[PDB]
Parts: sequence; structure tokens; C-alpha cells
Amino acid sequence: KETAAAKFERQHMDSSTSAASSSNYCNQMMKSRNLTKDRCKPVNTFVHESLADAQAVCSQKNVACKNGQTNCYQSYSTMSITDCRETGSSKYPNCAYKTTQANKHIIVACEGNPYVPVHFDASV
Ligand SMILES: [Cl-]
Ligand SMILES: [Cl-]
Ligand SMILES: [Cl-]
Repeated sequence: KETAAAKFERQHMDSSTSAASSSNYCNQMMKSRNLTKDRCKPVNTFVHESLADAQAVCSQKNVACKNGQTNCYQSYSTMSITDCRETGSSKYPNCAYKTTQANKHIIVACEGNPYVPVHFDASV
């Protein structure tokens, strides 16, 4: 089984680019991160910052998570992110995504020792 920290890395980190380069970024990344294997993941956000900067968010601003848990943290600074969401023409096994690049604060849930991101809650 994949660890919670590794799953967060695979689903949400893309430190290789400063930002989405084209409208096809999400189609390519949702496929390469294996998020379209058996079904199309409907919504998924990628963070374009170093893994170290994302991990550092776990010691930044403690805020409530949407589900009410109290282990969420909001990055003090904005970060480059890309939201990937299925369009209307999307249908497994022919997934199709809209790519929306933005600079926002990220909110992640953290856990473990080391205390690292295990869930992407939202961006602001
Ligand atoms: Cl793994
Ligand atoms: Cl791990
Ligand atoms: Cl997400």
C-alpha cells in the first residue's frame, strides 16, 4: 500500500515546472501520475514549488480543515498551482481535463513524524 505522504507527493507535487505550459498540461499529468487508471479523478491540484517548500507549510498557519479537523495549515505565501478538473466531454477511458493555473495560498492537512502533507484541502 502507498503511504499517505507518498500519495500526497504523487497526486499533488510537480516541482519540475514553474507553472502549466499549456491547456494540455492536466490531461498529460493526470495520466502520468496514474490518476486516470481505472476512473477519471474528477478534481486534482498540482503544486509547482519544491517538495521542501510544500512540507514547510506544516509548520506555518494552523487553520481548520473543511471537514472540521484541526491539522490543516495554510501557506504564509502564495504558490504556483494548477487545478485540473474534468470537462463535460470527459468520459473514462477518455478522460479530459481543463487546466487552470493560479498563484494562491495552499491549505494542507498534515500528519506523522516527520510531520508532512497527507491531503490537499483547498487553495486561497
Ligand atoms: Cl509509493
Ligand atoms: Cl513515504
Ligand atoms: Cl485536490
